[PDB]
Amino acid sequence: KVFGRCELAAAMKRHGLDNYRGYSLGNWVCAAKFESNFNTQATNRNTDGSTDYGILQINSRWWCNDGRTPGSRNLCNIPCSALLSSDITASVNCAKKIVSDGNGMNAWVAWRNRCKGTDVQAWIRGCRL
Ligand SMILES: [Cl-]
Ligand SMILES: [Cl-]
Ligand SMILES: [Cl-]
Ligand SMILES: [Cl-]
Ligand SMILES: [Cl-]
Ligand SMILES: [Cl-]
Ligand SMILES: [Cl-]
Ligand code: NA
Repeated sequence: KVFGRCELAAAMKRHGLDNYRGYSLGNWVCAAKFESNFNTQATNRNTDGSTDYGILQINSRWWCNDGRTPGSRNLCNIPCSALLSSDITASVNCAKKIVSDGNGMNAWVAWRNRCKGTDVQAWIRGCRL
């Protein structure tokens, strides 16, 4: 599923991401924009052989099981395929664990490089929330 901007903001809010670990909704929408362009089915292979999955490009090295990432963990206790669903529940629940891991949203390199410190509220501007 490719979400609209405000559609994703509302879904993220419904699932409790707004201000989770102190990160406003716009931070989450911005991260999703640059990780996946709001496409739940986005995947990307990393140089190390791990794969990133879904709207927030969650990596198989630590967070999900895809059966083809040697020496990896599955800390969200889910198949990586669950991160590609039109229902963002699995992605949100796993993102909550990731953002709680110690480095906040810096876990998402694209957030650090493209969202951090910017006017992230623009991502939810106009949205009925
Ligand atoms: Cl957009
Ligand atoms: Cl915001
Ligand atoms: Cl594996
Ligand atoms: Cl594990
Ligand atoms: Cl699995
Ligand atoms: Cl959803
Ligand atoms: Cl933080
Ligand atoms: Na894994």
